[PDB]
Amino acid sequence: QVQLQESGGGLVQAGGSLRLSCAASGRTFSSYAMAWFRQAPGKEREFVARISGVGTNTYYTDSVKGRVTISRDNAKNTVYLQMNSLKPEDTAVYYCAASIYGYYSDTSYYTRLNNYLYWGQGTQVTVSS
Repeated sequence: QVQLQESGGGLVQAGGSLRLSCAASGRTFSSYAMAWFRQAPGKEREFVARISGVGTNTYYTDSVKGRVTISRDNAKNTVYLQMNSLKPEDTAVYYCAASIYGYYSDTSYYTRLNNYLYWGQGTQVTVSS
């Protein structure tokens, strides 16, 4: 058995900063994959990051490399992201969810709605000027 929690979620204007996090309780996170997705208005949904509970073969968006911080801990089973100088292209709803897994090259093998143990609680980002 595991529990999930979400924090830091909020809406901040252009040139400001935003910090996002997901946390899990229990020691079996090595069989629960976290996945991050983005919904931009007028477009289809896209993937952002693929988080593996064993600490191996993780994926993330390279377009923000060195502009954001990404922190992950397999002892605590927690995830923290930090973002600075927000822009109009960041205007979206972000989602995080956790599903039962063993190993992957893509979270699409474990993105079934029955295999997600916990999902929703998305963060909308409202940008101005």
